[PDB]
Amino acid sequence: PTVYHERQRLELCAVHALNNVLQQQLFSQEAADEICKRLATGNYDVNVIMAALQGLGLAAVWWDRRRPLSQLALPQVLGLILNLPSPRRRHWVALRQVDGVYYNLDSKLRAPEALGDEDGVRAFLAAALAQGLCEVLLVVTKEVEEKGSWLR
Amino acid sequence: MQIFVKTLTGKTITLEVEPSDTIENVKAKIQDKEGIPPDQQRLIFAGKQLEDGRTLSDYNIQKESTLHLVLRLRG
Repeated sequence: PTVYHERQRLELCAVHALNNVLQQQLFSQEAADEICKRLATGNYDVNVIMAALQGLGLAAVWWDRRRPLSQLALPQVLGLILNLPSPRRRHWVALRQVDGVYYNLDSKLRAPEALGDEDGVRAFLAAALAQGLCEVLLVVTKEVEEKGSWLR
Repeated sequence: MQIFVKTLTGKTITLEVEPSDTIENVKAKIQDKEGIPPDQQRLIFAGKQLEDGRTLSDYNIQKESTLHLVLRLRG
């Protein structure tokens, strides 16, 4: 007699993080799967996210955890896609400014969590990085990527 | 000498290296330019994945060679 174990369906966090950072229901599981084909379930890697943004003329810059957060020119960034641990297991999370207020748009939240201005989200990132196992991706336009104007 | 690192997004990274540089040193130089941590990098040359502790000369990776970069981060 083996062990019966029902599991939850995947969270699709990569799709929700893409859509939340763009403030629009643009991507789906079908779009993610289609992208994952040409690069060779529901646990999409950072290659899929990069390719998804690239198809829209955008780009994901990988933030060097060694740099001080003061060197991050947040106003030049469309939004942030984080990779945080989930008590291993990891999940993707979007951080995004709307009308000057930054929000933690974690798809596991019931409502967006307001972080405040650049200082507030900078403290959030510093607290997320100090916890360990946190990767910060910058969602920027192709122009901002070429110029490196995400780096202050 | 110069070697090229090609990513899945079509980007090409140019690096200055020595034959005695380890693959970890190459990943460290990729981190300096791209911010990608070494433990998230998978470097492949001629269809084989490269080992961190080995050197560039061990794999006969010469000047102007083209390495491929695959990222591991999943979520």
